[PDB]
Amino acid sequence: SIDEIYKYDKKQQQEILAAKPWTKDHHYFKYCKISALALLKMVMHARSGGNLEVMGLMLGKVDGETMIIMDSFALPVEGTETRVNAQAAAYEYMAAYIENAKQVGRLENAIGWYHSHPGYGCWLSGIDVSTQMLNQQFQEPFVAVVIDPTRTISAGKVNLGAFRTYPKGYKPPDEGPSEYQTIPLNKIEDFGVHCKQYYALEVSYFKSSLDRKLLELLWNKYWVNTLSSSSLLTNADYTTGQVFDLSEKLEQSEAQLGRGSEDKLAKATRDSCKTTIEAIHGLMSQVIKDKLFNQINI
Amino acid sequence: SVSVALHPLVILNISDHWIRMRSQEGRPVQVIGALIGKQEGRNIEVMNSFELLSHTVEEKIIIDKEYYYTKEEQFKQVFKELEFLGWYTTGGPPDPSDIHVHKQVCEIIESPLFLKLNPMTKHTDLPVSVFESVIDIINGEATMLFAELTYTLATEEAERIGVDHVARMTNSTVA
Amino acid sequence: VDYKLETYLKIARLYLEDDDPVQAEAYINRASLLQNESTNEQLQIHYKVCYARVLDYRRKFIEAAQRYNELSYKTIVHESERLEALKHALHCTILASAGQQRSRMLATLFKDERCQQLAAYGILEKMYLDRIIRGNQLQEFAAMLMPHQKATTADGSSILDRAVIEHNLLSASKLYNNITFEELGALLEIPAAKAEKIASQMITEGRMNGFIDQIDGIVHFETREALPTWDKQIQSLCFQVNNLLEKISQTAPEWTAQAMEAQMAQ
Amino acid sequence: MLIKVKTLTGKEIEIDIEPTDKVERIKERVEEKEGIPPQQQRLIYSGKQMNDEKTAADYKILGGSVLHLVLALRGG
Ligand SMILES: CC(C)n1nc(C(F)F)cc1C(=O)Nc1ccc([C@H]2[C@@H](O)CCCc3cncn32)c(-c2ccccc2)c1
Ligand SMILES: [Zn+2]
Repeated sequence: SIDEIYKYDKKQQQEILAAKPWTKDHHYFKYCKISALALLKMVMHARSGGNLEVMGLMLGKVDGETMIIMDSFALPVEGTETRVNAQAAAYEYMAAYIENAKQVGRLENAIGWYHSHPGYGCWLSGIDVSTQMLNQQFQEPFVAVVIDPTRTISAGKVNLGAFRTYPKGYKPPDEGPSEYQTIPLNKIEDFGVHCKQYYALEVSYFKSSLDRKLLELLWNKYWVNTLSSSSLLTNADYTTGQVFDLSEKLEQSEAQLGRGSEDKLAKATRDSCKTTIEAIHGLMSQVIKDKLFNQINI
Repeated sequence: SVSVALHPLVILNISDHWIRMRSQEGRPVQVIGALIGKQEGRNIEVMNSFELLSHTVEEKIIIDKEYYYTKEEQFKQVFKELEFLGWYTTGGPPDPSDIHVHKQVCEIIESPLFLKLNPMTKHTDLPVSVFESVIDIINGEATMLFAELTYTLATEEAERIGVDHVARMTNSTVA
Repeated sequence: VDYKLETYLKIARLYLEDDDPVQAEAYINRASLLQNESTNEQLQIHYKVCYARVLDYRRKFIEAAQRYNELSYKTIVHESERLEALKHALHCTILASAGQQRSRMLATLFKDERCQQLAAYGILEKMYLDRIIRGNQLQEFAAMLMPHQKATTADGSSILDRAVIEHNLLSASKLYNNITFEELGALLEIPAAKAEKIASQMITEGRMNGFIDQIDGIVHFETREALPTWDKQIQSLCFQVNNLLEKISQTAPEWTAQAMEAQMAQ
Repeated sequence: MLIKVKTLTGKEIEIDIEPTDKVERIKERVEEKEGIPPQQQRLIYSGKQMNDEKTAADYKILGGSVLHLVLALRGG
């Protein structure tokens, strides 16, 4: 049944952990499945973080070649993108929360960590890469999840990326798709330097039978918020920041044209196209709303 | 009479809790949990919800106040501006067991809410119902009963996008 | 032991409530520590009353109201005395200083049914629902109030009247986009200069939002921008559609089932 | 004495220690057993981070306990 995935097999998990097959291979984990509740909690926490960054922990299991995530819990850190982990407050919090959840019925174990990159894409920086490398070196398995709560609102689709790094000294053989991601100027050097040390798993979402029934029952009352959204007002500081970054990139492209990585004008054009398309979508939504509601003069 | 705003995260939490317990125990069993939210004047809003630990002796259910207090400290560590609001359960119409557990919870807050979700339903509308405690005198005897409240689904952009994505789960953009 | 306690309490309460309350509260505080804490045989239906009355007389109203409300639910005490305790609780809650506990106490009193027959039910309803309390209702409440509870500052502006004026201003904040000084003074039954001073103080202290244009003599409350107002009204219209559909489907179930079935086909 | 040691991920290590050993001694025991250097290591007992130096028996050896282990990255 669909709820079969919700059954936790302690014996099978112990057997898989004790018969680790990921050691012989390196790209062993290729699929990453996320429950509906975990994804929703991650997105709401990243959004409520605001403009700052938030990070939590993820509880799941493994089934052969795929990595399943069932739950996620935040940890305080006072957020504010502190230097790194914690003044030991989060260090106590992780163990305390796991122990408390053990005696209730949350009998799954940690599988990774998630954090937010609000406004500048979904990737692993240098410190993130070092953290994931260290975690995978000792406690295995482990997956990093990066969310973009601002681009999610702006584009209408969730911006979630699951990543896993490579061992020290390992040179992956080509096979780089490298789809384009807009990244500001002040955060481009780190992305360029630390880009071949990790790979992105294919992420899919799942939900239970009761969850599906409840969502299909809830849509009958939730259809209002789609028609009363007005996305052009909630995201204006983000658009202003995007325009500032685009102007700086255009200045750099003009400097390269005057002088004597490659063709920065094309990248600036793609960024401008993305921003303008988002703005026009926001406007046409309001045009549709006006046509629906303001013209039906009794 | 207070206006209540619900969040789909609470409903998802309750449904996942029930499904997990049913799968773990082999047969369906009711679950008891707590709610968290903010009250502004007469506007009560629920945002998240965790699970409480309970035991049964004879035919009565008792909530571990020590576990509740540890969880309260833990959640105040993270969600600084959020506070306790009430409790939630899975089942049908309210029962004397529910009245007993509500009496137990009433020793913590002044007027806790009560949320009831019905996993086994045949109706067309959402099985979530919200009640509040009202104490009355009937035939010269003091009894506290339930009064149903009307709730509205709260609005949030990230919540809307996430819920729509989960519900849909599916070559242009305007498309 | 119990007989001595009853006799001492009765004599002390009479002669000491006879307008030297300081020694009464001191004696009660000193003796309360070693009273008994377990006496039984109806002796618990007088200690709580005396404690609540002392708390009322010592100008602490919210806790006295809490004690009166707790006493009002006892089955042993007669109906008339329970109604008197509830009335005292309502008066103390109304006279108490504004706060979160006061708001919850007002909510509990409103939820109570026996308050409906009380003489201060109208004022309780207005205070809870953020309405405007009129001068005639205030005068009736003052007449009903006991002389002791009317705590007035020496310079003027009795505590109850000041609280009522501030509540009237805060409730008018929910009803006007902008109001001139003359009309605010007519609404609050105070001179326009005092209305301006009170509004400015409330705005500075952060209790209410707005700004005062002195040249025109107009206080401006919230703005309610046009596009968010449009969003809210669209939401209200869709909610009306949903409610109407539910009412239709709850009255003619067979007809609405047939119509829904034919909806997909047609 | 011997005390399974469990990390957050779920791995448990069966390790041999003496009651008179100190927290630093357990840390280097874990270093030899697994490989984690004794600075990227935090042991938490009963929801409490031990102040290294403070011996161990004090804290509370009580035989088969389970000291919770969480990694760290020193500075970098
Ligand atoms: C799994 C967690 C607890 N963890 N484990 C280990 C490892 F030592 F075990 C190490 C860690 C761990 O907290 N790492 C970490 C590193 C860096 C940041 C910040 C940092 O740069 C500051 C600028 C913002 C930023 C953008 N991208 C990473 N950051 C964070 C972090 C992210 C969001 C909120 C709070 C903190 C966490
Ligand atoms: Zn990061």
